[PDB]
Amino acid sequence: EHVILLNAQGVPTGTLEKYAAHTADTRLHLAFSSWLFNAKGQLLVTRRALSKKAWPGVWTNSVCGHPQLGESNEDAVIRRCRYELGVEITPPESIYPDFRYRATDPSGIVENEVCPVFAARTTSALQINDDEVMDYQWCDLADVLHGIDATPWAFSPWMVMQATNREARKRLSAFTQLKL
Amino acid sequence: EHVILLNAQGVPTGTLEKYAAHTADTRLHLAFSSWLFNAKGQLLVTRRALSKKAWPGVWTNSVCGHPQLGESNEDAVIRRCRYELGVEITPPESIYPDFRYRATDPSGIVENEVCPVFAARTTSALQINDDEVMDYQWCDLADVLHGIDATPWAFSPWMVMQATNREARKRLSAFT
Ligand SMILES: CC(CO)CCOP(=O)(O)OP(=O)(O)O
Ligand SMILES: CC(CO)CCOP(=O)(O)OP(=O)(O)O
Ligand SMILES: [Mg+2]
Ligand SMILES: [Mg+2]
Ligand SMILES: [Mn+2]
Ligand SMILES: [Mn+2]
Repeated sequence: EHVILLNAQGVPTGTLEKYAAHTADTRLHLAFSSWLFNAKGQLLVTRRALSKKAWPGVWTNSVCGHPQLGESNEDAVIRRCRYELGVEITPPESIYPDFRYRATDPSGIVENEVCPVFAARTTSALQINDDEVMDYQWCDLADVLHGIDATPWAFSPWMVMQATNREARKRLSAFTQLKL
Repeated sequence: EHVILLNAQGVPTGTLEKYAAHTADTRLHLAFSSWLFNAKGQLLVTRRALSKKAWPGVWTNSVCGHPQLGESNEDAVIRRCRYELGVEITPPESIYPDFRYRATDPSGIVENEVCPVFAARTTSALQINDDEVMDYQWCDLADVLHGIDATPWAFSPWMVMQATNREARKRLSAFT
């Protein structure tokens, strides 16, 4: 697997082996983040596996990943949901296309990404991959938004940044409607 | 180090080496929980190191541990406070003496404990043992309770149980 490197403007310049890429001095590269809701309108919260190189053991939003060469941001979402969670989804909606973030993890691994955010509905049961996800929970968004406000340090920094974006947050809110 | 095996009543009946004691089938044993506050009244919340056998990388209250045979609960707390956080404290005070719980962690490791709960104030600076703590946060009890109330799954199950016990939350709300 690789990542797509980008420059100052978000323009691709090439690719880089995923592992090799994410270090204490990660260069800019393409990524996605997705927030997934069940028919009931509940938000799927997940917990990164202890084996993840960056932010292991950390609670976060439904699924994050890296688009590969040839792939569309949305295909990546569909792929990753399947690989990490075994789940089928409705077409991802773009809810924060300009999100970009740089951050260091507890052991000093750096993420540095152009990371558009999406939301979608799950259309199948979960088949959790425990090489990627160690725990999960179906919640009401409002509870999750209340948790992030009370103790933001208990969750991934990107989960918090995206959730407090007013425009992304309202899109999240629209997905809490029950859909049959 | 060891844990103290307890029968139906909390009577010690023997010991086990500590690592060997926590499994998918952990037997009932003795433990403590402890909530540490600083002079300003902030609660210290910690994150267990990824190497802990049970609940690695999980957010929980300040210090937790296993008294040895013939060791006072109060001494165990003081001992583990020195050991995991290099911190000196005021005499630990009881906040939930009859708490007991069994639970299972995401990898299937179980804690099964008689675990009386205490509180104290630190009298010196932290000096972290990264064998035990991987992260930590000084914060206001009320926000922590808000988070516990909103997203309990983001915290250790015994922390959640303790802070949702009416009497315990009362006494925790007094150290500030
Ligand atoms: C960590 C972010 C922040 O969006 C994106 C990367 O998600 P990862 O899950 O870490 O990526 P990958 O699934 O490729 O391991
Ligand atoms: C006692 C609980 C629940 O409070 C968990 C056990 O405490 P640990 O911290 O895991 O024990 P120790 O520090 O001795 O490894
Ligand atoms: Mg991922
Ligand atoms: Mg401990
Ligand atoms: Mn990345
Ligand atoms: Mn134990």
